[PDB]
Amino acid sequence: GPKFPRVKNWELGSITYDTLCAQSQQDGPCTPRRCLGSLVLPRPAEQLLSQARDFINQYYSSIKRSGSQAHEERLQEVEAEVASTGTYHLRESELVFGAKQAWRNAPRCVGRIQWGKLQVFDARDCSSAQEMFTYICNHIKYATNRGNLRSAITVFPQRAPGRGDFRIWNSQLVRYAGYRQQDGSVRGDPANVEITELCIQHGWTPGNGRFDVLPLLLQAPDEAPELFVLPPELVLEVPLEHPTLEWFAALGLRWYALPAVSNMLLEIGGLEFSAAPFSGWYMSTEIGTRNLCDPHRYNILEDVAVCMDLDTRTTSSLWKDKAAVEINLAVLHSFQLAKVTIVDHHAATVSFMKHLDNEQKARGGCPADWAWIVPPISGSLTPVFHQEMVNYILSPAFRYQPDPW
Amino acid sequence: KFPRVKNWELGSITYDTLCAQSQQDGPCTPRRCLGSLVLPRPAEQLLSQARDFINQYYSSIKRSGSQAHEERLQEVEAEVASTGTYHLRESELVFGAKQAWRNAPRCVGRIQWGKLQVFDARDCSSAQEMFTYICNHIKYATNRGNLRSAITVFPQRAPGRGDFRIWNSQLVRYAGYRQQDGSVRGDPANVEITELCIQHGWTPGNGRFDVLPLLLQAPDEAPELFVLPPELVLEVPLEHPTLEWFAALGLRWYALPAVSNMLLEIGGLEFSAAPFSGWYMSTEIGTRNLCDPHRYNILEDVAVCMDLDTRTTSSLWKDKAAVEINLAVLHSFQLAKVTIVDHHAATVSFMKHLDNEQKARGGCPADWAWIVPPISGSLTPVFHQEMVNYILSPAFRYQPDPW
Ligand code: HEM
Ligand code: HEM
Ligand SMILES: N=C(Nc1cccc(CNCCc2cccc(F)c2)c1)c1cccs1
Ligand SMILES: N=C(Nc1cccc(CNCCc2cccc(F)c2)c1)c1cccs1
Ligand SMILES: C[C@H](O)[C@H](O)[C@H]1CNc2nc(N)[nH]c(=O)c2N1
Ligand SMILES: C[C@H](O)[C@H](O)[C@H]1CNc2nc(N)[nH]c(=O)c2N1
Ligand SMILES: [Zn+2]
Repeated sequence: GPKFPRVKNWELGSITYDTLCAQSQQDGPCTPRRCLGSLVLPRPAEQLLSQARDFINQYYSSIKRSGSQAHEERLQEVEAEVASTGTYHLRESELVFGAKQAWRNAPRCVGRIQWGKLQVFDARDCSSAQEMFTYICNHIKYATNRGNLRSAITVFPQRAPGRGDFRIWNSQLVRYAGYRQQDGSVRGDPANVEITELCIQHGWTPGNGRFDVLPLLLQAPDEAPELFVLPPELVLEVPLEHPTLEWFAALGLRWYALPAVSNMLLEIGGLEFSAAPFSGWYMSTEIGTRNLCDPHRYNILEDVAVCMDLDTRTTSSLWKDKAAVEINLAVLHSFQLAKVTIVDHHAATVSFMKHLDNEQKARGGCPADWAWIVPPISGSLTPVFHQEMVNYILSPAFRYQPDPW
Repeated sequence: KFPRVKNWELGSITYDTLCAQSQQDGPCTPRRCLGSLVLPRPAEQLLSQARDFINQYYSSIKRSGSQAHEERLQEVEAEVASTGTYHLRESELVFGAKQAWRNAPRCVGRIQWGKLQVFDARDCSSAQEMFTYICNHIKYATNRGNLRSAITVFPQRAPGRGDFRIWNSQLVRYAGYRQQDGSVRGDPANVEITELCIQHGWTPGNGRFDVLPLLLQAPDEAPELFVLPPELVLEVPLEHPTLEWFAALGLRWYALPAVSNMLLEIGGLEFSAAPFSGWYMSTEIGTRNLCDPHRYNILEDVAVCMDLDTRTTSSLWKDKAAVEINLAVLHSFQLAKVTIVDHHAATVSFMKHLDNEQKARGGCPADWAWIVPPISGSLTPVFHQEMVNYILSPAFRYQPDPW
């Protein structure tokens, strides 16, 4: 019957059709001959105006003034502005709508039930690296809120004709250093080897711990990036303990409270915000499974398994699975004890299922990347594993962008 | 543009050039990826699939271009032009069956692909004969617990008639009895096949693990019912290495996974009944079959027995119970001397397979969502490996349910 993707939930037996995917203006990486859904990185003039017009149409739809005189006047304002300057500028409320929509549109985010609750800090007046730092500190303070975390984004000035970009060089506001050793191994977080060395190249005096907070390397237009040390009192961390394994605290593990992504581009109506850091709170598997157990990250599975006295000499003891579960439990327990917002992967995926239903009714579908939405432990124990998903690109969007260096 | 494929744990990069050999479309387009969906939405064409397959075969025996090769192409061509169809030689069928397995993107067990016993049952003319062949397949593949991969190929589809079909989705399936109040006793995945069995005259039991009879269908005949001799169905009682109450749950699973509802396509020819068997990867039983909410759904029972706090997700009671259940399956299969592979060993051998296939064919079609196991995903190397999904032929395909 319906000429749209049919989407099945295999746990419940229920069927929906995604009609929203029709509004996709941008190609993904798949073709009829081959699916590239699992790749992490899939490989203006009148063009701007059409993205602009579409965005303005979306704005006026969301305030229910679509076709109105205020709607037609905004369209004319935008084309006039582009006509004379090659670019245009968003009203404050358009920025707020666009940032929330970009989050709503992100297929890889399992946290989207929260999308309507986003504090948008408008930092489009920023004109130096020093001021970026003040804005970032204010963001961190607001978002951290002594452990009661609050979703926020800070938006620095858009890319502009000729002029250099605003960029935060760091991939997150909080990152632990990774120091390449003589033997070729890494102390700290191997994910951060390159940013760490950039920080040293730019004058930072390196420490030598497993959990040294990195400075921020902030770049204002047409200038070299500048180095800023976060005041330690602004970076809330949680030492890790386990509810019943008393030795786990002795491992001296910790993670920071605030996940704040700083290297993504926010695109709204064809305008490009190259510095627009955003933060929410962690889902517990990000820390306990990926950051702590990935082989190319802290890689602590075997140390924990040994402390647990498990048989690490054979795969069939399920030592990796047992250790990972206890590490995840330690993350959840430690964040709870410390009163820092965190969400477990069961609670998060249940809420994402609710989000899917809300969006089916509001927009006729919801772009979702199954490989990313399904948690990295206990996949089929969560309701999302059993849910088919349609992945597609809608704008406004958060997008990857090349590293500034 | 051929895809660049990266492993994120190791930093290594390959290029899939095999995908250019795909003739069949999947469900994705540039506008939207449908990769997570479980199911899909003339003489010249048969002749070109047939030639392509004959070519694959002679290349496989190093005999491309030979007189044997060109004469086989003429035989196939003469047969199609005259009759609209053709027939495979046994050796071609053997090669085709192994290649369809090799090409199966959802299969994590393909390191084994070269090791497949092929039973030719194309001279089968009745449901009765199908049963004899199936019994011999089970006996062979089971081998007192030392499992051996096998396929039995029944007669191909033919334009003028109904298909040979096995109605059951596996040769071994537990009954699912729907209650007056909607709920299910046994395996809810098998409610429909169970009702079909009763309706065709099977006297049902009333347990959680009642082995179903087979419904076997010869062309344009109602299916017939055949009870499997109990000695042919090897089962494993489930116990746990350290948790004594676990055996009290009364759980078991069967040794032999033997899928019997898929269509085998070779060179344009279609085998609507070609059941195949290997051995289980432990998560299929421990995680999916026993812990899926729409299956036996035992997570709560086990958590309670383990005295876990089920009042909150953040105790990870589900995760803890699931791990113990998978451990029980592995332990119990090991104790019974029945072949099984855990999800770490299986995914490690699949990585070796990806590397063998890169060297041999310049790629390997793989469906990431199916290859990564349903617990402990990122703890296995396959999670960090990009994969390219596409359809090569010979292939195993889904087909409609015959009722
Ligand atoms: C409210 C709490 C939130 C939770 C628990 C959450 C959860 C997550 C998780 C677990 C991921 C996967 C990250 C990874 O595996 O590397 C993710 C991806 C993402 N989320 Fe969120 N999210 C939250 C809020 C936000 C906010 C506030 C934004 C932006 C306004 C956001 C936008 C994104 C984007 C853009 C991605 C994709 C990153 C990529 O493609 O690489 N989310 N989310
Ligand atoms: C040797 C031991 C083998 C192991 C451990 C194994 C493992 C698996 C697993 C775990 C799956 C996913 C099944 C599911 O979740 O429903 C699978 C899929 C599959 N395997 Fe195997 N495999 C083996 C041998 C074979 C053999 C002998 C064949 C056929 C000749 C085969 C063909 C397939 C096919 C066609 C699928 C996909 C089914 C679908 O798309 O629904 N495998 N394999
Ligand atoms: N809980 C969070 N997690 C999160 C959200 C978005 C992005 C990320 C970081 N993802 C990095 C993935 C990655 C890593 C290395 C290379 C690569 F291409 C991609 C993490 C939040 C961060 C900000 C708001 S919520
Ligand atoms: N270990 C095995 N497992 C396995 C292999 C292939 C297929 C299957 C069963 N998969 C059925 C998946 C499924 C379930 C419900 C509905 C649906 F559409 C599809 C299981 C083997 C079976 C035969 C050889 S190895
Ligand atoms: C190759 C594969 O796409 C890659 O490992 C993905 C899989 N799923 C993921 N899912 C999330 N949420 N985060 C990730 O980094 C990844 N990594
Ligand atoms: C919707 C989703 O594709 C579906 O639940 C798939 C996911 N991955 C799977 N992987 C395997 N091996 N077997 C399955 O049945 C499934 N089910
Ligand atoms: Zn796809």
